[PDB]
Formats: sequence, C-alpha cells, structure tokens
Amino acid sequence: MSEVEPGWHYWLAYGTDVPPNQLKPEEKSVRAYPVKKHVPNLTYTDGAYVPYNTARPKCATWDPKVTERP
Amino acid sequence: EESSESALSKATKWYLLSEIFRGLYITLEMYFRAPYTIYYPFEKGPVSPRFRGEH
Ligand SMILES: CCCCCCCCCCCC(=O)OC[C@H](COP(=O)(O)OCC[N+](C)(C)C)OC(=O)CCCCCCCCCCC
Ligand SMILES: CCCCCCCCCCCC(=O)OC[C@H](COP(=O)(O)OCC[N+](C)(C)C)OC(=O)CCCCCCCCCCC
Repeated sequence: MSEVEPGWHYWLAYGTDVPPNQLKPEEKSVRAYPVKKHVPNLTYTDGAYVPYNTARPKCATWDPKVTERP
Repeated sequence: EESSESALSKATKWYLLSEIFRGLYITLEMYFRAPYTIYYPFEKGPVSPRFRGEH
C-alpha cells in the first residue's frame, strides 16, 4: 500500500473529488526541487531510514599544545 | 389462570420453537444482502481533511 503515490493516496480514500491529474494550476503544489520516482516503504530492506543526531557535541575538548619554558 | 393464551397455543410455540425459527429466518435474510467488506489494500476507507496521521 506504500506504493500508491501521495497525490492519488488521497483520491483513493474518497478524500477528494478532483484527481491529481485534473488539478487546477492554482491548486498544484509548487516544488522548487526536482521530484524523483516514488519510493515505497523501505523497511525490511537496506534502504530503511536510520535515525541520527543532527547536532554537534556541546563541549569541545582542548586542542593540546606544549610550550617550553625559557 | 389469567394467561390469555390457551394451553395448546403456549405449547405449540414451545414444542415447535416459534421464535427460534423466526430468528433463523431473519438471519437468512442477510444471506441475500450486499456485504460491507472492502478489499483493502485495493480500496481504502473514507478519509477527511482533518485526519491525523504521519508528521
Ligand atoms: C412449515 C415448515 C417450515 C417451518 C417449520 C417450523 C414452524 C415454526 C412455526 C410454528 C410454531 C408456532 O408457534 O407457530 C406460531 C408462531 C407464532 O404465532 P404468534 O406469535 O401467536 O402470531 C401472532 C398473531 N398472528 C397469528 C395474527 C400473526 O408463528 C411463527 O412464529 C411463524 C414463524 C415463521 C417463520 C419461520 C419459518 C421458516 C423457517 C425455515 C424454513 C425453511
Ligand atoms: C408433541 C410434539 C413433539 C415435538 C418435539 C419437539 C420438541 C423440541 C424442544 C421443545 C421444548 C423446548 O424448546 O424447551 C425449551 C428448553 C427448556 O426450557 P425450560 O427450562 O423448560 O423453560 C422453558 C419452559 N417453561 C417456561 C414452560 C418452563 O430449552 C431450550 O430453550 C432448548 C432450545 C433448543 C434449540 C436448539 C436449536 C434447534 C435446532 C433445530 C432447528 C433448526
């Protein structure tokens, strides 16, 4: 069921009367980035999303340097 | 002594299972009706614009 494109996923569920191929140009979404082929749910594969922390560590340890006495 | 039904009428219903045979008949009416089942994932139940799902 994740193979159904999001535009048509709404029409299929009787949520809208206008199919996403009959949309008014003043109702289509405007995307400033290239849109690729639909990607289904990737679980049980190698494409499953992996969470990670998007923030750097909050303390920066000293960068040690040695100075020699006179 | 104040039961309106005669003895035979009360016993004909009792021995011949009057309400049970009716109960079967009402259930058999449903057998010739359109079922409700939808064939998910080829069909989806109704959704509304207010629906809450994935973020
Ligand atoms: C003929 C062979 C098939 C049926 C065999 C069984 C007979 C049952 C009825 C006799 C017992 C009795 O008590 O009958 C009398 C009862 C109750 O009458 P009441 O409530 O006083 O009526 C109220 C007052 N009126 C008389 C003015 C209406 O009627 C019934 O409930 C009838 C049930 C009919 C539907 C069930 C039959 C279909 C089953 C499946 C068949 C394939
Ligand atoms: C002379 C003609 C002979 C006819 C023979 C047929 C007799 C059949 C039984 C009648 C007596 C009766 O239904 O009895 C009811 C009994 C006991 O009832 P009780 O404890 O005495 O209370 C009620 C009586 N009172 C208040 C007077 C004391 O329990 C039941 O509900 C049994 C229900 C069984 C239903 C099973 C499903 C049927 C499948 C077949 C159809 C598809």
